[PDB]
Amino acid sequence: MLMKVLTNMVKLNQDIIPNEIYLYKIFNKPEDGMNIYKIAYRNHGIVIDPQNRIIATPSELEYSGKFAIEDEISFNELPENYQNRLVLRILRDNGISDHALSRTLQKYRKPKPFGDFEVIPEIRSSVIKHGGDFYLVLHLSHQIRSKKTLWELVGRNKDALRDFLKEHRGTILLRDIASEHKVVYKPIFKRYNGDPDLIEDNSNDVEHWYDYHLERYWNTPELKKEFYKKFGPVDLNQPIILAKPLRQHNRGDLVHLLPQFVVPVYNAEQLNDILASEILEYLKLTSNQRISLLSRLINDIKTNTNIIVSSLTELEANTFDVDLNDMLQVRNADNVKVTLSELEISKTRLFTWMKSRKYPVILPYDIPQKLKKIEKIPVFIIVDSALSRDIQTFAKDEFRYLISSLQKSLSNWVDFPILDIRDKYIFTIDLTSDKDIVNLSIKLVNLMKNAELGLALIATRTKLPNETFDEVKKRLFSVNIISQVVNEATLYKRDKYNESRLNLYVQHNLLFQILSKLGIKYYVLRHKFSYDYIVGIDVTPMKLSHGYIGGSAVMFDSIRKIIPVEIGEQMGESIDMKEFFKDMVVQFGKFGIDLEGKSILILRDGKITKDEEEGLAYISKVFGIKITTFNIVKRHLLRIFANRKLYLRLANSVYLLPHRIKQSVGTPVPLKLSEKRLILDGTITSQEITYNDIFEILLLSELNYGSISADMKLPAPVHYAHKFVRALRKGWR
Amino acid sequence: MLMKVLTNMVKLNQDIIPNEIYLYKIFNKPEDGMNIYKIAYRNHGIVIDPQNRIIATPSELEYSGKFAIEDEISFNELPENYQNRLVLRILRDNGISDHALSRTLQKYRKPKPFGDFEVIPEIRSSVIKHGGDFYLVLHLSHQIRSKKTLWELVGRNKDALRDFLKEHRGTILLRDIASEHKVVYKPIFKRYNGDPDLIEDNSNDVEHWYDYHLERYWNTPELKKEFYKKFGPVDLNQPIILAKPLRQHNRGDLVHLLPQFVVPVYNAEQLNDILASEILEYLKLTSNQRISLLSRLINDIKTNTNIIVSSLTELEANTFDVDLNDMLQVRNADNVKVTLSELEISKTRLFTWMKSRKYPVILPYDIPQKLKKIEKIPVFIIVDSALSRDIQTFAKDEFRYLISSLQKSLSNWVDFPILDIRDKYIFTIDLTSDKDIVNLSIKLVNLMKNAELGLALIATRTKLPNETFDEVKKRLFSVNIISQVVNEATLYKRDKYNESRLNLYVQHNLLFQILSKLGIKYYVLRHKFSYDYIVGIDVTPMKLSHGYIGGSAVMFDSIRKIIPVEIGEQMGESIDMKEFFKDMVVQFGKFGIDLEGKSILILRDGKITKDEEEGLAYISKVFGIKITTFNIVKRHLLRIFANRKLYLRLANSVYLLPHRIKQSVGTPVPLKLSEKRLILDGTITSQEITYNDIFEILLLSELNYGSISADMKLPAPVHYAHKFVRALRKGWR
DNA sequence: ACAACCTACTACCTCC
DNA sequence: GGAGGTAGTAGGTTGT
DNA sequence: ACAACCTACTACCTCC
DNA sequence: GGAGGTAGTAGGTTGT
Ligand SMILES: [Mg+2]
Ligand SMILES: [Mg+2]
Ligand SMILES: [Mg+2]
Ligand SMILES: [Mg+2]
Ligand SMILES: [Mg+2]
Ligand SMILES: [Mg+2]
Ligand SMILES: [Zn+2]
Repeated sequence: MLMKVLTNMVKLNQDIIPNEIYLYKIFNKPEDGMNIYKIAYRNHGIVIDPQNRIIATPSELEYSGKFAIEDEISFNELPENYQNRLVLRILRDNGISDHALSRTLQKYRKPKPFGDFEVIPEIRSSVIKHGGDFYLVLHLSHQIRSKKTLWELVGRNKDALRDFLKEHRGTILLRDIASEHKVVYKPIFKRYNGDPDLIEDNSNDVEHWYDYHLERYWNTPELKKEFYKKFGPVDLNQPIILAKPLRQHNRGDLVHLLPQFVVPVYNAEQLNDILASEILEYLKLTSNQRISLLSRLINDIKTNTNIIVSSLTELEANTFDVDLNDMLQVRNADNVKVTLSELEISKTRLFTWMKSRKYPVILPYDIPQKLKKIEKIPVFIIVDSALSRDIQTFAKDEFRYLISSLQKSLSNWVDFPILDIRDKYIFTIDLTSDKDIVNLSIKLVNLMKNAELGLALIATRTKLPNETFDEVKKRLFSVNIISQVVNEATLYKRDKYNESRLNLYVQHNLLFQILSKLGIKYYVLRHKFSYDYIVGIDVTPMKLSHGYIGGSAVMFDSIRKIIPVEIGEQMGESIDMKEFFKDMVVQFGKFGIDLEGKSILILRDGKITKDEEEGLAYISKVFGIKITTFNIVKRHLLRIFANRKLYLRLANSVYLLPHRIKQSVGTPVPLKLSEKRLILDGTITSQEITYNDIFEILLLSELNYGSISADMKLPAPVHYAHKFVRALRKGWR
Repeated sequence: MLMKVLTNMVKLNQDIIPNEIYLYKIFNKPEDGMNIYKIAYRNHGIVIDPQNRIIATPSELEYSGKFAIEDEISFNELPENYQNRLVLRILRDNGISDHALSRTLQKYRKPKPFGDFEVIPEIRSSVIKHGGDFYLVLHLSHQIRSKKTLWELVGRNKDALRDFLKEHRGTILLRDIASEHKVVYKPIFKRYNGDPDLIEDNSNDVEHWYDYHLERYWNTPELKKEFYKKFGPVDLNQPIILAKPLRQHNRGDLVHLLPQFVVPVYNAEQLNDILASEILEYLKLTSNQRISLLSRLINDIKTNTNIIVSSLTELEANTFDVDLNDMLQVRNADNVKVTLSELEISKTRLFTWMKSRKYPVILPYDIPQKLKKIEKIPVFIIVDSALSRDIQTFAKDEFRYLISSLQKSLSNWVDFPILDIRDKYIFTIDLTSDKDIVNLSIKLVNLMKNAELGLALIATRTKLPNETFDEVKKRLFSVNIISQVVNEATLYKRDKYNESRLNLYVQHNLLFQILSKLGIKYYVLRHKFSYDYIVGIDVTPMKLSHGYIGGSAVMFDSIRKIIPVEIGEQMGESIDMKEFFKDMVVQFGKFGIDLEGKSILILRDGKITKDEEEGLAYISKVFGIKITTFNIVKRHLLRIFANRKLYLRLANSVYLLPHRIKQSVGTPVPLKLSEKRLILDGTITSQEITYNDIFEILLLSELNYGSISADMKLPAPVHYAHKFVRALRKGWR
């Protein structure tokens, strides 16, 4: 349980660190311009307090406005984050910047052309303090940009431009490269015709726009010839696209763009299958390739300067190698609580007994008492009419096979209701058409009068307008219908024993999803954690609004129960823990549980804000509950070059690897755990992450209810809070 | 049915009208600055098409950028609105502007000081085309501004400033008058302490801010002495208020303000009772005072120039004088459908029989079959603990008297359930405290286990933090509780026969509200309108978000039914009629009504947008329904100097007066009806407002369900859509 | 060159 | 939209 | 001086 | 917060 691992950190020279810094206060108003952060960057400093406009600089200020000397403190008196940012700024001042590192890296990884796009390497940097030393963290990435403008790409043809804009509807963005500041625009399509909104023959406006761009932004001899080389001569036979800015405040302003001054943003959708596979294999590097590239780059840096005094840093990691099957509980042979380990099986082989008698029978553990009194559950099959008359029959017979096999296997051993499928429940409609959806909704309302729950298996085409999908799901949810969607590409996936059945992998996943959505828990956990309630919290935007619904809290009370609650409605990303916790108390008050004197573990997907801190402190002071908070981060610049479950104690954080990558390309991304806090009687104190906390987090990372081959990274409460806020954002119930 | 009335319009000279205009196209991008409308105003023109940047100017352009000549059309070829705006701009160019008219008006109405505020007259202008002539519409108003800064107002005392900021919490705004552009700021209070957030002793920052404002905005000798005269010498013993801008985008930026460079915005709340009454009597002018002021102003204008060629214009108005009691239906003497006219009564005397036997007994008309099978309806009384031990007893005994009288009067004649009041249902809690609300909610959840509906009568204090009110209402609504709130000021209102009972007016209103909220319709209408469905639509903001919930549609199907629907969630003010009408069809599909081949009358509170037009056209084309749309406007600059129900056909609009003012101060504001449209098979045509349409609108303006003495202006569907969008915005159910 | 993060969309590769 | 991983592209929020 | 409108808060005056 | 009127104060959206 101890292994040597390599990271992407290099130790820096200790003579870069400054001796003492100066604190300065800027007297200025934020409605005149020149943001404070830009000022602090100009004078080689950082921002300590943005409210009071206090900045820290290793030298005397050179500002023009009003400032005042505040303090002359030592470097070691600063917190760790400010020290890291100051060291990063100093490194940037000494030539160790992302741009220079990327330029050096281009000597070992030349730019590569994929179709009409070009891929160029890039390096991101960070600074980390560990063991009293400062390390530079280097992250490898790529940048893909288009090389041909839209007119050159379509081949100078108006029909080609129209077809290109029509095919990539919803995933197309244009960037105007003929102006000073580049803005990303989204084209405008007719709301009912589904056609791009162009201006066919207005050559006068084409010439006027061309001359306006020429004599306003490129008004200098070398700039003039650069413009004429980059864009060429004006083509008067081109249309004019009518678009709107991607900002979410200038959408009420429509702009006319020539399809010659703009380039397309990259979306994997604008590449064929071969090029998509090649580019995805090219971008997703492995551990050894990253190690080799970083070693060559570091050698080139060290042979050029004296700042870096080491190489890829080796650290100590503790390897988790417990047996999780001992903690997973299931029932077999008519209600006998057992474990997966004792049955020489795994979580992935819990449906194999439905056709082969060699393997043992594994029954579900807890069937809810509500899904036992129902006599019949209507089953509906909805097949899209845009299929090829063979995918339709395949979809129907596969759905019938799945339902029949599930019923026959489940009814033999355990009690289970009748999932009745009838010829009056199969519908073939056009999904895009609006009248058919209304007729289907009315028919489903009429057919489910004497019923409580219903299940619908839907078969759709390869791509949908992405709003018809949500509308269909919402219309089904409004009448108590659990919908399972299978598209055409999945239906085209073939087995290898008989081509008349779906892939066994997809079949098992489909049974698992049906059972989970119905409410049946196939397996549970065994372990006791020290808390009575675990609350996972997440935030998401609001789908066409500058607000944030951003409210979801999964209380995993019981490890079993999964009940969610909605927080409310916010303006930014800051949960209101006061109202949230008042509703928190009220709900188990109505259930009959006193939420006083208990312990609550809060897992937030992101970072806890100051307002949430104050709300939690007030709630603990008033209602008398002990609160424990954790910060979980999924995206950072640190990579651990290993493929195994482990955890690394670095600085004041714990980098966990709760999963193993199954693919042969890609470096696993660790999960950062930081800022453990304890709130008691209105007092907030910091704590240290114990091994028990890491064990509890790793155990919560198991227990997925969506797939049998899942290896998810986040804990269960956070993942399910994310899914619940997904559901609330898109309006599903 | 024909009366001469006076308006606030004066005929202009016909030689002001221009001969021909020029259309110009501006080639510019809207991310560089200098808005198009400002340009068009500079060159004495108007904006025709803002998307294509087309402007109309009575002279040749003098622009500096790129423009192009588009057309040279005649004046008479323009639509009416563009002609009105062009005439308004020309009048402004010829000296007839709001500023000059207000300055002239100040000679007859001198500024008046009310406490620390000053009231100054003001005149607003508009242009209207009628009968081929152009009229100037003049509206009289007032403007109230503070004369003393905050420091001078509080008397240069920190305790006084703290108390002033604490007392006017939530309704206080400061405007910074020491800068170039004036911004309105809102102070910041502690979230739990309820105290203003100041900075007590930081005289260094006070001096620095003073010098920063002095040497940046007032940097010129006469400007320097003006600054020193307006603000005086710097007081180093003053605190610093920490506030945020009222913009709804810069709230994430905190600004420090000296309480010497800011003035308070006017809110009637910063005046005592005597001054409030005096200022409200002073602002609310009557018809004769307005006529005299306008006549003197018009005489002064005519004696100075030759543009105005007339005086206050007399027009023709048709006076409605029908008997509405013939159309109101009610039941009396054990289910006998009668009318109010035949019983020599009015809508206001339908509760007098509960204590005096001289007047006839008037029973309700339709009691829902759902409010008949209930055995008992629990009644709760909630009394605030911040009262004076006498208002509490008055509240309890008044509520008991109301419930007892209602039950005793209703049970004698018609069937009605038991509104059981018990000593276990009276609670005295502190409303502001948070623990008490949770305890009360838990107790109410426990007490209403074996129940369906409940009614709660709440007695509160004079003022509440305005969020505790909404929280209490939401918590009661979540558990099926209809709440009726009576504050302390209403409870202090005395009768004139016995001081131990509430005012008869308020009592009758309270029983009416209880009966309406329970769901009982005391009276209905008799008349048949030509439509099968009337849909009222409204929009409101979203309560701390830059989104617009803005979704409410009352389908008044039946005149009786009142069922609402929620439209959805928008970004601006533009209803999505496609999704709205799909849900529209689905709902009566589930009820069993085919919404095809019918006629629908849409009343929108505001103006129908282009997107709603296209959506309605598409829906009519697809589902085959005839749509009739109306535009209703409540705020304009036109006044009819009369007090009687009538309608005036002016230009292409109808100005209705569906109500009569009961007070002795104020001029009634007419309702503008315009832009009647008929959508059939995807074709949108304009129509002319018939007398039948005006009669139908006037009839819909009756039948209020909130008060017995109501004289509301808007039609019932629009008013109830407004109330429903109120309910959705604040989260009540 | 404001740094650390979080969204919303993509696309391929793997599992009993 | 079999669901989990990992790649990219644009947008927003929070520091105190 | 972009014009017409719509919000959200206020405050008094009237009714059988 | 008896509800409808009429007064003011700041903010936003739509023109096509
Ligand atoms: Mg799913
Ligand atoms: Mg999050
Ligand atoms: Mg999330
Ligand atoms: Mg409105
Ligand atoms: Mg409204
Ligand atoms: Mg009310
Ligand atoms: Zn916004």
